[PDB]
This record gives sequence, structure tokens and C-alpha cells, in this order.
Amino acid sequence: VQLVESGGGLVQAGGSLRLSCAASGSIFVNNAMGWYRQAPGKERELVAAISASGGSTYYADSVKGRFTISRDNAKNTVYLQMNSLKPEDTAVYYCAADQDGYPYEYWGQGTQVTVSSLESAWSH
Repeated sequence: VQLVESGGGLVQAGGSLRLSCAASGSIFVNNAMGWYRQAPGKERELVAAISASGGSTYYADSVKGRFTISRDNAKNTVYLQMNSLKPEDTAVYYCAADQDGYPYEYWGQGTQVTVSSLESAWSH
């Protein structure tokens, strides 16, 4: 079972970025998938999760209304559309997919997202 995140990089505060994650090696349509992040110096946190059918979602309080999770079961992919990004959203983002039985969850290797503050928006 393997997961690979696509997308990442630098965005100016207020901007948007879409992350994707594709899974291989088993059936994923019957289990939840999601995204965690580890901001500098912080504990890793569950950012968003989505049920097998897509009919239920979960968001961390600090991203509600700004991030949207969705999935394409035919591609075994999960997406994180990040809008209204803020510098506090700077983190390594890890996709995850659940399965029945130990080890219960697989994690991707992570992708860096960096959101620049206004101090960098002009030369001074």
C-alpha cells in the first residue's frame, strides 16, 4: 500500500493551492481518507477527513470554511483545496488512507506548503 502527495510549494497569504494524493496497492473506496499536517514546532494535527462515500467530512476548527476535502474513488485519490491561505498554514501536509485491520492507516511521505507573510510582499 502506497500513497503519494502531489502539489505543494509557496503561496502568498490569501492565495489558493490544491493538494492531491493517490493510493495504490489495495481497495480504498470502502474506507476514509484524509490529510494531516505538522506545522513548525507543533504536534501533527488532522486537518481534514472524508468518509468512503464522500458523504461526510471533518475539518480542524482553524481551517473550516477555507479548506475543502473531496475524493475521486475511480482514481483512488483524495484532494485538499486550500483557499484563503495564511502563514500559520505553513506545514508539511501528509495524506492518509485507512484500511480494515492493523496497521489501520497508511501515511504518505508529506509535501511542504509555505505561506508567505506580508513582510515579504514588497522589498523594504
